[PDB]
Amino acid sequence: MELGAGGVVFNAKREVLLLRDRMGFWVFPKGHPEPGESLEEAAVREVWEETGVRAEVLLPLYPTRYVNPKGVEREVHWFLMRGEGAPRLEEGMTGAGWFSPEEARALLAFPEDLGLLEVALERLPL
Ligand SMILES: Nc1ncnc2c1ncn2[C@@H]1O[C@H](COP(=O)(O)OP(=O)(O)OP(=O)(O)OP(=O)(O)OP(=O)(O)O)[C@@H](O)[C@H]1O
Repeated sequence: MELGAGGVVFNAKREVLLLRDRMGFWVFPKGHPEPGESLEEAAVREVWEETGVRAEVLLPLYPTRYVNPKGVEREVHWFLMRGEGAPRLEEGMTGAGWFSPEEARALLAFPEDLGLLEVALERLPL
């Protein structure tokens, strides 16, 4: 099992930050933690690296699990964050943007991420 760390980032308009990967799936930004990094610290870094968005962690969510196309099981730990700014795609990505919850529900590729979105919304401060 390979650990991952990422963020469910919202802006002041309560829109969520989504990214479209190389396989064309809309998901949340996440990546591998470096040795010595807390998962929260790694999530903030991955968000910045993959979307060019500076975010601040509000509170922890919960981990999701799945097996990627290469047969590797992943356990990604998520954090609710707040951020602003236009996104920037890093090499590999096929899309990125801010989305209303309604739009996200219609774009997110996986069930694990839909539930994550709803819980994040329940805990997002007004
Ligand atoms: N809930 C889910 N259910 C079923 N399949 C899911 C899924 N989520 C993603 N996939 C499927 O796995 C792929 C991403 O691989 P990943 O294992 O999450 O890993 P990644 O290989 O892109 O690796 P990261 O941890 O994101 O990589 P880094 O950001 O650290 O970049 P690096 O490897 O260059 O350091 C998606 O393209 C989709 O097909």
